[PDB]
Amino acid sequence: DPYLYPLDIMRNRLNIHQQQRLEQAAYEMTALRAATIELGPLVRRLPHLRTIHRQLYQDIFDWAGQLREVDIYQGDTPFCHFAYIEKEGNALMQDLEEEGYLVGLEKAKFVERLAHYYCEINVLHPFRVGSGLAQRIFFEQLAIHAGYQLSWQGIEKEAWNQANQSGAMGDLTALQMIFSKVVSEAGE
Amino acid sequence: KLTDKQKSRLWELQRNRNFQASRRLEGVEMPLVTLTAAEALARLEELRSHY
Ligand SMILES: [Cl-]
Ligand SMILES: [Cl-]
Ligand SMILES: [Cl-]
Repeated sequence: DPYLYPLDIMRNRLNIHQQQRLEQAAYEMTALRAATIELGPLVRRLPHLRTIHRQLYQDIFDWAGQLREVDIYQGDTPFCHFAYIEKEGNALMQDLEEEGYLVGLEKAKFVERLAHYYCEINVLHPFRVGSGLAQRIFFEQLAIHAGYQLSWQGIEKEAWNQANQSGAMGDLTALQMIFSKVVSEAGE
Repeated sequence: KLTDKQKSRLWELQRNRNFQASRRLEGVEMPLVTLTAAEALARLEELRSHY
């Protein structure tokens, strides 16, 4: 992996040489950075998603904000091939833009479109570390611009990952069910 | 929360709660950050010094 030092450990800006200590420093520093992220714009394409990631990881990795350059698996299931991320990401953002960023939608339709876009970006997995985190911030902000709000509270991780996987295989039922709960009216 | 100032206030009220819960979806339990953005920046500067 080109992200590793020529060991067990990802190259990083904090000169940490123990993987577990790097993990912990990232958990702490990303959480403080997330406390500084602003809402951002209504019009949000791939560069805005990259900006979220840059913001989160700027203390940890030189490559914060940059697209992933290697292939990654969750088990035996690959995420988007790295050389295709920019093409697929841009196309997906273009579909989102043509739907006006999901603005003006009744709740059932918002939930349905949100599950779809969440599922597509999840498979894209545009960053080497923290893709999930950056994606969810992107959609939390999007929801507020669209008159809704997201809460991830009380969603089980196993259910979450299974829903995303089923969705990527062509059945969004489980992910839409999760989003029906995650989504409420903005300010409610 | 239709106005830009209302949307921003909502975002500020929820962003930290959301990041905590978001990280939990990755299987990691972290305490809630309650710092303001300016306090978080000052604390980041201390943490960079610490490494
Ligand atoms: Cl170390
Ligand atoms: Cl991380
Ligand atoms: Cl953008």
